[PDB]
Amino acid sequence: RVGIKVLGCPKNEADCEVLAGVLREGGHEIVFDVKDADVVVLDTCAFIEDAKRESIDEIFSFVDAKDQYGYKLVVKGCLVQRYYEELKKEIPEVDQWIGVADPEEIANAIETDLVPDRYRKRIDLEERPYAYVKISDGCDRGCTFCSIPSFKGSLRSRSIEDITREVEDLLKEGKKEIILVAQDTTSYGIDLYRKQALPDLLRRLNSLNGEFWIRVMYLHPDHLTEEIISAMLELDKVVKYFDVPVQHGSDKILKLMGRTKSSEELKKMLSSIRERFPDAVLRTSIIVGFPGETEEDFEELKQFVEEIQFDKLGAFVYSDEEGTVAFNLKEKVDPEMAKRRQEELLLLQAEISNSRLDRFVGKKLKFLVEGKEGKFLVGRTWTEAPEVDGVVFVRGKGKIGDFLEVVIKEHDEYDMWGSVILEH
Repeated sequence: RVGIKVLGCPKNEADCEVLAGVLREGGHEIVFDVKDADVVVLDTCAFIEDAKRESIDEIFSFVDAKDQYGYKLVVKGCLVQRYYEELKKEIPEVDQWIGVADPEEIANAIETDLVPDRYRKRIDLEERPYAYVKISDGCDRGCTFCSIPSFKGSLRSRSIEDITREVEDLLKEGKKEIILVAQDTTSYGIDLYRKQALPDLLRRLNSLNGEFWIRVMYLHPDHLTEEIISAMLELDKVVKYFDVPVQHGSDKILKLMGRTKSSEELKKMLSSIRERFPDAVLRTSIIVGFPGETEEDFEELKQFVEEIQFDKLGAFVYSDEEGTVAFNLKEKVDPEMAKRRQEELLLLQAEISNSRLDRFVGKKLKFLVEGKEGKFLVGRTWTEAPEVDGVVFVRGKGKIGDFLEVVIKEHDEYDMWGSVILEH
């Protein structure tokens, strides 16, 4: 028997739902992670500057109380793939260590550490109406800060049918939200179909019967071909949610980060989606204090976000990890001066977010029920994303996994409140 503690990111929370399924043979049984397990599997995140901590404080949250339930503590995930030397040297009390691969825990997690460099079934370990689907791992994109280009392998994407089969069976077991995850959704197919087959995939999935949502994440702006945009906007089952991280907005800082498109072309592309659908939700990431970031560059960036108007925006302080090309970049910036900018940019976009959630007031937005707290209902609208954005409370009745048409009343704190129309 064994319980898994998912952590890190959708991709890591996917490789768990999949692994949990494989342990139906050599595992015989999966404990509901109710702490009464025989052995424990802790998934970890490595590069996110902070998640690395939530995963380190997590190991202790388990190690501290090992002699309380008696379980074979096993640290699995990214954090162990690039910190095997340091981790095992500090926390040897654990029993096993592992990072990548999948067909290993089947004939390995049954005893043996490892970190060198087909199809399967899965099972969700919780009561959520959504499910992440990894269509490809790795990434051959030029990102001076990212260290994945040689940490999680090269670009290896699954086949349309494969991803299709998975999505198919998920819907059948009762799933209303399909979220496509990866390092870079725009890179899918290049390795298999010698071309960007992302649209071909969407068109395919958008065919399956039954009402459901299809969300796409981790969209690299430089390779967001109009063919994809027109695709995510044409299909009537693809939530118009564009999660495209630009990392920054300075012609000088972008070329340095490795990006191709400039702040100009990036705008031309973004604003163009809003013209075709003014309610389009655009979420992006940012990295302040990047090596070479100057006064002007930040003021350029600030006005950049002030112009595009992002629904949801997140800023992160640069973290030159050894190996990267940015690590070898010249003249960094005091972490204290980057933190100063991350908080100033966070304060500015905070205002824009409100203004954007203000234009959703008094409008019918598809709603996905996720829980009932009395006469109140918890859940999200196609705009909000699973435990990353916000939530939506509505006065009504229904069950988890339903699709009601609620209408927002007011908001604030990045949360909307409304009620359902058309009832019985």
